[PDB]
Amino acid sequence: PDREKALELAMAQIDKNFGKGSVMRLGEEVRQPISVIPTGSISLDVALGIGGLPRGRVIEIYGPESSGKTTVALHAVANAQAAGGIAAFIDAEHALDPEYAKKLGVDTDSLLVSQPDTGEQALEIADMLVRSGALDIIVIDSVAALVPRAEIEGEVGLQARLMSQALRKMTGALNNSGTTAIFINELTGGKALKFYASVRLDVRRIETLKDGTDAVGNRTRVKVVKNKVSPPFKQAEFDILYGQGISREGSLIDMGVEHGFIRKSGSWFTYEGEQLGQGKENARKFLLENTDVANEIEKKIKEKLG
Repeated sequence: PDREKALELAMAQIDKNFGKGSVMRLGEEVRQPISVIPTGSISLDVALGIGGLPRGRVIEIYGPESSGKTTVALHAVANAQAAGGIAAFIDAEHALDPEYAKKLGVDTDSLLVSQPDTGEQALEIADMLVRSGALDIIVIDSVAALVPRAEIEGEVGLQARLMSQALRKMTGALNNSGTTAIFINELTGGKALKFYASVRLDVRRIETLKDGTDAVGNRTRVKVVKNKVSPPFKQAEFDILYGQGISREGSLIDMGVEHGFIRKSGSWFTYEGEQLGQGKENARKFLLENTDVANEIEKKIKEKLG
């Protein structure tokens, strides 16, 4: 009754009995099904193992304030739209800035936005919008802001329920609607979202890009703490330039040197015989111009991996 043999027979029993990956091997490189919305971060993408946020799944992006949580979520919308998909933003914070959005790739004009008047109404007009099966991705800003109906008109019935119910019903809908749903949490009802999510992302702001100038934006670190599609606990870091978004080119360098495709002789980045610049900000400014080059590097990492 060989263990390695026994183990597999058993294990496989649980996927059948409970799900795709109710039991994984942190090592497993398993990759199939896919159907993913790129997050716009080559680094975060591999981190998720399937190269993107699984479609038809409930996803939670949490973190503190000024973490870049909405930027990631917005980047998602951008790509989902860029491939002829319809997106819906259920606003309850009223913080959205379409200028930043549009400068990320979002087609704001053709973006469905809604500002519910209550936690219930939010989760209603959101489950309803999902059932139409017309949507690809929908993002709800601030689990927090989804305050119950009472607790609004003075009149207990914590949101815990509001979330649980709305999730119970809505998880199946998009489950077979192929519409991925992003929930943005900020550090209640999250006690359920945690269990309903198939992927939970922890975003924190690590360091700050500077350069003797006012310094633009910061270095973000995302730790995928819950993943039911690939093995969990992987992490990624990427740069968010103030008023510009997630630096693609930058991610290609960090990734490039990491996979040997690029080198750093005296802080002097170079791609196989042809040097790019001294320092990072200079190395990204280079890739920001000539795209074919960068294209190759991207076209080179997308091979070393899925």
